[PDB]
Amino acid sequence: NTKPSLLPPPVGNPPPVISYPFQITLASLGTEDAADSVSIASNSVLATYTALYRHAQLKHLKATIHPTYMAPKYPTSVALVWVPANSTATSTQVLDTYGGLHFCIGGSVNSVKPIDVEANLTNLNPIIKASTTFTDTPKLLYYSKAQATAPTSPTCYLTIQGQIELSSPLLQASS
Amino acid sequence: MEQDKILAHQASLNTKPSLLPPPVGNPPPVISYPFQITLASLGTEDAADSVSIASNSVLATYTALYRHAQLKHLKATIHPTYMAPKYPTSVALVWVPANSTATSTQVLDTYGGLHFCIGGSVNSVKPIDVEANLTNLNPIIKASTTFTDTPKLLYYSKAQATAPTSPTCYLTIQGQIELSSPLLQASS
Amino acid sequence: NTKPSLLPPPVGNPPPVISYPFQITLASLGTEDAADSVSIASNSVLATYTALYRHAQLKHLKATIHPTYMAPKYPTSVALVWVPANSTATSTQVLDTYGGLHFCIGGSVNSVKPIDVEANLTNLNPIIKASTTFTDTPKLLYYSKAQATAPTSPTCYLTIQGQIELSSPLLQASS
Amino acid sequence: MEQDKILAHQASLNTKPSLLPPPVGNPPPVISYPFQITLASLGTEDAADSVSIASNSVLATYTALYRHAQLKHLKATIHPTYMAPKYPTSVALVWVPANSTATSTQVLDTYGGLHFCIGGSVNSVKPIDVEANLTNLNPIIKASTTFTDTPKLLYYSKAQATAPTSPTCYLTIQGQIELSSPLLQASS
RNA sequence: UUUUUUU
RNA sequence: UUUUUUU
RNA sequence: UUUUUUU
RNA sequence: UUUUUUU
Repeated sequence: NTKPSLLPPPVGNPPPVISYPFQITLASLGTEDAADSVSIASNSVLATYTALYRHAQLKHLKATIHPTYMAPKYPTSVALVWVPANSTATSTQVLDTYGGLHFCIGGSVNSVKPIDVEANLTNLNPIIKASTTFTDTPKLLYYSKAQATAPTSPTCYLTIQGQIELSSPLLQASS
Repeated sequence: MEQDKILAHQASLNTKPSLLPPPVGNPPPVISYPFQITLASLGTEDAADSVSIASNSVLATYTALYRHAQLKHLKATIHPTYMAPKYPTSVALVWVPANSTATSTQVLDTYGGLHFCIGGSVNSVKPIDVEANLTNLNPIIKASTTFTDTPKLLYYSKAQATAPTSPTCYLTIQGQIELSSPLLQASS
Repeated sequence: NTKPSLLPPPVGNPPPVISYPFQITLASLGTEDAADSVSIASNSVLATYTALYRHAQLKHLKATIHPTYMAPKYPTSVALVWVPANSTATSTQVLDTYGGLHFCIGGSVNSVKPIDVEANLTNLNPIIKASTTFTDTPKLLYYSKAQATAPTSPTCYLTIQGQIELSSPLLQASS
Repeated sequence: MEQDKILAHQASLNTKPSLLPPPVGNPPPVISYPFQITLASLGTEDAADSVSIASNSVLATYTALYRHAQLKHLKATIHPTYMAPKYPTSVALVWVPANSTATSTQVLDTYGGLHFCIGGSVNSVKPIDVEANLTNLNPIIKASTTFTDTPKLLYYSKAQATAPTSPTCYLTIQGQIELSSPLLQASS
């Protein structure tokens, strides 16, 4: 036979698309070691925006590290990398992953400027909501090592920001 | 005029998403099969349900032999019976994608939800058709890929307090389904 | 002087617009007399959709009366009219207002078909959210009289349905 | 093939919404006035506030004499002082329309929110400018009509536990405002 | 419906 | 820098 | 950065 | 009606 599945042809005008922006704080770092993996498509916050639609696609997406007033005196290490969600790499293997970055935040000259790390949406699947579920959407891995004698306030914040294109309203009730 | 941001670049490579390659090997033969299924006998007691077309037991007896199944046409129909004139019955229904969170008791709170009064002497006992829009809802109820937006019908019905013993109307769905790609099953 | 206020010229591309549909049940009628006035722009449900944007305009809007299984035996009167929100007319003066309609639902032949009453958006201000507040947005007035010996279940439902065009995201927090 | 709906028509008439008619009577003379206002002295204790430009007491002393006031340019600036090198201070800020529900403690959870580390030996004590985008935010802070989307600045600052007695930096806003249409006030 | 708005 | 003056 | 994807 | 056959 050989008839898996594609879509029927778009009937008329394609549905209108709107972009909604967002910025989310994933973590406050520097007071203790930290390591997590964040699957963007499963994020609680983004889900509230996509709940009303059938199609949601990331337009731009990036992670930013913002050093705070405690970074100068308490150098902190932050490593991170973007991988498709089906990758099995863990937060402790960032430097063993192609493209993995490790930064030294604070202590030395010029080391308090914020850092941007864009996610390459041509290397990661940007569709986080559609007629079917995808397995290769963006996942961010991050690892952080803090000073043994740590501060009581974070040395930096890790956020992600971007824009999602939303389209095709998903019928829901008003109640 | 320096900027206050450092840009770090994560090395890229040539890696892309993918689905199913093209047919170019002889597009499979497609057959169209008709059906009419009675979903419910209403009017003897209140009733409410949600019917996911892709999960329906009866329709599945036809699609079980194939790997691909796509609706060509689909509609719900309410057929008043000999008990409708004396026992007016309420029937409300709406068609939504299967991933909608709407429930059978919220038909009138959903865009497009309809509520009808079936029976009543003064009324009409003409049957009513409500077509499913297959350009909004995804018509592919069976494929290599699982889709989440296939047709789901929500319905609610309220019966007279002092109800009849035979139904006042029947709710059925009817259409034609395009089938292709035999799926090996046993014959025992 | 004589310099009240207009807007500065649209700089570049106009912002994208999306339409979101809705249907809301305003009332279950026929079990007792009822009378209310509904200011659309102040509606709780619609507010949840417009909360994320700066501009919201009604595209289509109508009221529908849906007779139920109790209408045949319990004729009910329903009167309604659409007026700008700054009108001081009350629900009991529908027939004393230009365009006011009064319907008899149930009891007689052909009287169980649902009824649509579209709101004229060229006679009412469709902008329910913008840079300033408007005073002439849609307001629906409705009145209903029930049988003295009323049923325990409603004889009809009053709903409103339409679509709102939303645009220009309003910056909000993710928290 | 009859439909199951009755359409009722509400009689219409010629009635439309309206605002302000055109100027054509001699467009009023507009003057541009410059300003620089210190909003806060930071670094001696934690601080957080929300400043609605249209409600600011100081800026209002200039706009009180006119009926129309529109920002031509506007920016916030952080100026490190002689105490910044030894007492690093955190300052976060973002510009939002006045009708935004975001609060000063949610700067980093708002699209565009910035957080800076001021001071620190290794650091730089160069002043920082953050321009307000007057094409996103409504620049008309005073008019015949009241607008809800004028510029609002949100800021948060965290100081060292063992803080200095003099501020580590000053936060100010600066720009030019176009004024027109004298508004009669008393001179006493 | 108590239909004369959308030039 | 708290850069929109020098047409 | 541990930069060779966007033809 | 539970209307998509008669090219």
